Amino acid sequence: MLYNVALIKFKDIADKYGHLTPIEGKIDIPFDIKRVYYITKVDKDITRGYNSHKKLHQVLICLNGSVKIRLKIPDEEKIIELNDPSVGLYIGPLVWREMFDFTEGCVLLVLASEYYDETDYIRNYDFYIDEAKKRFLE
Amino acid sequence: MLYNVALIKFKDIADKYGHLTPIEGKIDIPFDIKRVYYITKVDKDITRGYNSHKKLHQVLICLNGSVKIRLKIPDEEKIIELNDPSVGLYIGPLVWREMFDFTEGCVLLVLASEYYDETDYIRNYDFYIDEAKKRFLE
Ligand SMILES: Cc1cn([C@H]2C[C@H](O)[C@@H](COP(=O)(O)OP(=O)(O)O[C@H]3O[C@H](C)C(=O)[C@H](O)[C@H]3O)O2)c(=O)[nH]c1=O
Ligand SMILES: Cc1cn([C@H]2C[C@H](O)[C@@H](COP(=O)(O)OP(=O)(O)O[C@H]3O[C@H](C)C(=O)[C@H](O)[C@H]3O)O2)c(=O)[nH]c1=O
Ligand SMILES: C[C@H](O)COCC(COC[C@H](C)O)(COC[C@H](C)O)COC[C@@H](C)O
Repeated sequence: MLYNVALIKFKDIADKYGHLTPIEGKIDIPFDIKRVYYITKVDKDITRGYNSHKKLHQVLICLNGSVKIRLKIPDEEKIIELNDPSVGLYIGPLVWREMFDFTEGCVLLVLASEYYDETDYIRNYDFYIDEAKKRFLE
Repeated sequence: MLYNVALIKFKDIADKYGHLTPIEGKIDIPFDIKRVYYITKVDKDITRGYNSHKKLHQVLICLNGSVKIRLKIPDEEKIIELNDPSVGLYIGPLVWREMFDFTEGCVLLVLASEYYDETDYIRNYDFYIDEAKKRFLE
């Protein structure tokens, strides 16, 4: 079963004026926000990701529409659909992830614990498996 | 001229897989991201904002759809439409703002330089005008 992943619940401050959700570094999520990014205008048949990370922590949030996140570690896979702006998906080190079924108008926001650093990525699936079997298997 | 406001241009990494914009604290924007929040599901006839701040810096970004920002300082008003995820509207201290014409499903993301602090807000437009006059007029 799926280590290094959680669903985080944010305040959804909602009235006749609309919805607002705040996320304060170290309060609403466990790390300081050094970097954000967001993904938009993804075509319906596209899959993104295909990677893990050595040390990075992130929280993914779908702020409009819906998107599916495939989460993999050795011998376990989960799909999580993100479709509620008040819910974040925390993904820590050594989880492999893929994102797909981006709806029209979909907005995927990620909060990240470190500046962009390509050396922290694991893009090679066989190296990922070797590393992750060390961590997760006994 | 509209003091204390800028449009910042962010990287837009676009190809057949879609668009991604990264924003790194202190690099792509001048301050550290202590807090984000986002506004969604606002009805077409609503106006939000009606405030300013004493010391907060923020960057506003429309990640889907469109929204208009009314910016006011004494003796000046401008309206800016945000409809590009790759462009941030930096608003500094002692600028009054209102947001209206949220399209559906508009997403408005805000990056903020400080944790949420109600004592920093100026929500009374008379008090605003009073402090602002002292700043902006001769
Ligand atoms: C995140 C990021 C990416 N990039 C560049 C690197 C590539 O040239 C391009 C696309 O990167 P990538 O193929 O890694 O994008 P996704 O496949 O959507 O993966 C992203 O979203 C999933 C959820 C992840 O966990 C990754 O860490 C994150 O990169 O953007 C940057 O220049 N700065 C950045 O901060
Ligand atoms: C921003 C924020 C708000 N809230 C609470 C406080 C209020 O009870 C409620 C809505 O606040 P407000 O009426 O100020 O929301 P907007 O009129 O959309 O204004 C917001 O967006 C414009 C652009 C601004 O510049 C404000 O700083 C920002 O608050 O959410 C929190 O609890 N934490 C937060 O970080
Ligand atoms: C429902 C109405 O259409 C909105 O009225 C907005 C307001 C502020 O405009 C002042 C500035 C010149 O723009 C008009 O009030 C007159 C003043 C305050 O005495 C006050 O609203 C404050 C709420 C949003 O907290």
